[PDB]
Amino acid sequence: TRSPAWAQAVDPSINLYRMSPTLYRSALPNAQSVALLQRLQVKTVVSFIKDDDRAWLGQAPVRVLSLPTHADRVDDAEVLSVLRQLQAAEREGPVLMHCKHGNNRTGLFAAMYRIVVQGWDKQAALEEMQHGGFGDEDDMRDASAYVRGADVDGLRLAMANG
Repeated sequence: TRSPAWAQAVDPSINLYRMSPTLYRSALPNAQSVALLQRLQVKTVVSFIKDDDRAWLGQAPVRVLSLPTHADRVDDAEVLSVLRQLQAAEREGPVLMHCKHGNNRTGLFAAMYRIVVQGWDKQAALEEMQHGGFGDEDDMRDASAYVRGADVDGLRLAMANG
């Protein structure tokens, strides 16, 4: 993250980075991450895996939004749905989205958020994804292949027509 527009590191032990005041990006958090999430005022936790976050969140008054998925099966339709839901959650307050390792599934949706929601030019989102310190390229080939393949114009058009 030497580009200032890339996500800013907050807690590397769980691969936690800030994209904005209302959007964070991480790997699987644990019980001792809760205090931090509360200081960040996270109101919603979005998971792209089947693990039940309520197990480590305990009594934290956050909404749990479970969207378990597989990077190698994500399509345009799924992305639009996720981005719409992330956006809606942001309107409620700050959002944490995570997967297992915080770099493949999360890197896919983060990258698509950059492109479709913030209008970044694809190569730029891809560079954040593969070189932002979230992991190495070998960890995220699925995310990479989807992003490389996605029709950004169509996704933007479809996003506007919702």
